[PDB]
Amino acid sequence: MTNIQTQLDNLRKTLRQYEYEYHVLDNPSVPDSEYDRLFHQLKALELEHPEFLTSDSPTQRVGAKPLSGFSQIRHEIPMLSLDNAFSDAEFNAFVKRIEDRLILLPKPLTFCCEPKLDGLAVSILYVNGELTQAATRGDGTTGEDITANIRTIRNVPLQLLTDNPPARLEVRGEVFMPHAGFERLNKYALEHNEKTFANPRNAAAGSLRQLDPNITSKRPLVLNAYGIGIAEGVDLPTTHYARLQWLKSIGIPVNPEIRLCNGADEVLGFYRDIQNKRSSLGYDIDGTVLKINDIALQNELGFISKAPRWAIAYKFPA
Amino acid sequence: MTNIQTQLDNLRKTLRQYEYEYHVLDNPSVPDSEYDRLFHQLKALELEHPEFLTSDSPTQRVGAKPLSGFSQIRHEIPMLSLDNAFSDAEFNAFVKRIEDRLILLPKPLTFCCEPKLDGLAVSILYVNGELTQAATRGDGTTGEDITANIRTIRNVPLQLLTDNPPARLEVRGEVFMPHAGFERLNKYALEHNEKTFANPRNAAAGSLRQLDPNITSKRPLVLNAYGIGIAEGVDLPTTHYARLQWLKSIGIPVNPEIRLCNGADEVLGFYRDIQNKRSSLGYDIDGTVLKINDIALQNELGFISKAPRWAIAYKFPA
Ligand SMILES: Cc1ccc(Cn2cc(C(N)=O)ccc2=O)c(C)c1
Ligand SMILES: Cc1ccc(Cn2cc(C(N)=O)ccc2=O)c(C)c1
Ligand SMILES: Cc1c[n+]2nc(N)[nH]c2nc1OC(C)C
Ligand SMILES: Cc1c[n+]2nc(N)[nH]c2nc1OC(C)C
Repeated sequence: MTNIQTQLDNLRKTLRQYEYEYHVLDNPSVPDSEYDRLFHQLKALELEHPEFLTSDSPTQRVGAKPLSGFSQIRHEIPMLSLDNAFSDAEFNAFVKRIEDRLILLPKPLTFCCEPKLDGLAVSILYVNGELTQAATRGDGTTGEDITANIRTIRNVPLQLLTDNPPARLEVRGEVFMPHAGFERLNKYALEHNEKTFANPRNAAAGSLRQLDPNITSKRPLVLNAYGIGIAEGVDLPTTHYARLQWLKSIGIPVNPEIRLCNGADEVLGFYRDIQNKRSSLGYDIDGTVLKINDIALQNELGFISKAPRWAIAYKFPA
Repeated sequence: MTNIQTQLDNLRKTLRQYEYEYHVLDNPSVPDSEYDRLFHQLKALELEHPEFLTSDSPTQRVGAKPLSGFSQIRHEIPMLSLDNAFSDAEFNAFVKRIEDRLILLPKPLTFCCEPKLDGLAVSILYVNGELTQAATRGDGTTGEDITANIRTIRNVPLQLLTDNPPARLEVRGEVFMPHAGFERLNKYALEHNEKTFANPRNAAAGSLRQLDPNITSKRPLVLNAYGIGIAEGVDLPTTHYARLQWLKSIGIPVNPEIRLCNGADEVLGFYRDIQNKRSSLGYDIDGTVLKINDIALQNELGFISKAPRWAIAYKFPA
């Protein structure tokens, strides 16, 4: 044991906890200045004693070197797409269909309802709690390695906040740029004669395809996690909402507008509530994602491969 | 001009026309013996005058050499999958959803209704009327080159029956083995101590993965065409049924049980009619494929990429 190893370990733990309070809980226990005081003390100490510098320390989010290009990543589990609806009657038809298709329809049928963010879909792998790899969705099968860019995102933890992290955990979600950051970036680009962005979605996509993480780091990007891919060495909750609460409890940012709704009429109330809230959120949303909350019912329902909306195979019973 | 070139040209035309009457129309104008008399006269003449032998002649369906292996074919247009239903209420929900999702719902909403064959999905390319390539569906993106095996199928024309074939035409359909052939094959395999097949679907799949076309040729395989892929140098009909009638009119086999039905209740009548007919068809069917007949309505509805049945994105209107 040495005093400087202990000071480093204490500063790192303290800083990860404050980043959690600030970014995930939206309830910081100390002022921004106090966080910075400790951050730059950690940074100086690590540079004065480099033998003790760690790759997942809060000070190591930004690579000092711009990349030459992006490698490809074939996802182990494919990143699927989402069906869509444009009316209450259409949503009601989707529910009526699940009601008939299920062996046993429960009373109530609970949905996990979320706002649909307007950003870039990503997959982030944590190995024994440490962020090791991140990829874009791409076509759902293969994407680009954006690990160095994802590491710059302030609300993305480099280490999971648990003493018993899973062996492997892949977090799925959306990277977006809130309104305030987007307006600041466009003002800056105008004041320093550069390319302005038409909308927050374009600003987030453009920021994530930067080969220099030093540029990505200056872009006000945020992650909201909405799912899990690989999950080894853990018993994941049996409802979708509980899995999201579990990600939030181990350091991963999740949207605070997510609710449970029993039946189609409550879900439509959520849709309407979120639709009126649109003007006050501070980031863009295209709609709402409504998911069957029970994982066993999701597994029973399964998925539909790339197919027409204009055809169906009415199969005969045995 | 020579008398033998003219005799060859006349025999070939006559034989293709009789194969059409026999296989597509199910209305042969001559006995089987008359067809064979002309077939073996053509075959002897071609062997006596090999300079005039053509690769698409009715006598050249079977390659004399077994293949070493199967090459891969990436489809130019992906081969999609089909959504499914297991009840009237579920089918009715699928229709209710199309009714709401369409800009303008026509009165009536016409469906092209077909039996769902229980075979192997294939893609067959004709270049200026000549069969040049055939592939299995595989995963919908890449499949295997089974040209030599597809050429052995008696009801598959090596040449389209039209003087103005399209520049390129890809026919999509199912290869299956009728009951009579399946029962004969299993009796033969038992009488010559060999592998028997559990069902016609397995017998068709196993027959198409034979590297020796001489073995495939002895398997009683049939094609029923249900769609079009590539279509260059032609104005395809604007309804699905008319496209199928057009394939039938240029030499391609299509199922005779296909009908047009106006609205969900007529479609369910078709489903019931086909369900009672099951015991009398002479080949296996899993259900019925019900498709929106108007191509512009299909195009408007589009497709759903690989997605869950347990989630939906209810999008906000502009
Ligand atoms: C100078 C400075 C330092 C920190 C922050 C924001 N912030 C605050 C905390 C905190 N309060 O625990 C933790 C992480 C973080 O990123 C800003 C905007 C500016
Ligand atoms: C010996 C023999 C010859 C032909 C056939 C069947 N058949 C008949 C015709 C025909 N009638 O125009 C055309 C093609 C064809 O395949 C069988 C079963 C047996
Ligand atoms: C593509 C996608 C996008 N989103 N967005 C949310 N909120 N959830 C969600 N889930 C998705 O996909 C899973 C349902 C497969
Ligand atoms: C896979 C498939 C299978 N089947 N079978 C029939 N009869 N039609 C049909 N259409 C298909 O696909 C298109 C609708 C894309």
